[PDB]
This record gives sequence, structure tokens and C-alpha cells, in this order.
Amino acid sequence: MAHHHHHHVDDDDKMGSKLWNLRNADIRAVIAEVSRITGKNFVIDPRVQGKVSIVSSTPLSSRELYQVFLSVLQVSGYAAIPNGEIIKIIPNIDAKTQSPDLLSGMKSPPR
Repeated sequence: MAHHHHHHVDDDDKMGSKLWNLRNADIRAVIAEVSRITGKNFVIDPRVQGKVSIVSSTPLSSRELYQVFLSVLQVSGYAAIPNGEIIKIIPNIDAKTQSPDLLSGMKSPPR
């Protein structure tokens, strides 16, 4: 009615989607934080330990969020590698792919 100001950054204003401005917390807290909304399965390598804070533009949807999680890892020194239905987050600074010893096939000797 009167005193038309409204000059405060107090209003977060959830525009039908979740705003993401997190503060440096444990990486696995955030990997659970993202899976909480995304509904996705994650596999965290024991070497994945550090601080992560997802800060992004206006409210993010489930997929939108997950896309920023992929970026926050790259800043953190980690990466998410989808292993089928489960996504594995590992330290890309140490391991990006790491071809396993089970890459020799089946090896079927003729005799």
C-alpha cells in the first residue's frame, strides 16, 4: 500500500524450482545433496574427499542441478562417470578412466 521499497536481498523467491547456492561442505555431503533432488545413484571413490559448494544461476531443476554438480566436481578435482544406472564420482586429478585388467576380453584359446 505505502512505503514502496522492497529493497532487500532477503527474498529467495522459489520460482517453482530449487535455487542452488551451497557453501563449501564435504564433497560426499554434496554428492548426497545432489542425489537427494536428482534421484540419481552415485558411487564415491574413497579418494574423493574435499570441499564442494554448488553455486549457480536462478533455480535449478533435477537435471539442471545434476549438470552443475558435474561442473562443481571439475572445480573440486573430481568427475562423475555414469556406470550404467549408477554414476561414479572419482578424482579426475588422479583417475579419469583407468583401463582395468579386465580389458583383455574373454580370451578363448582354440585348444
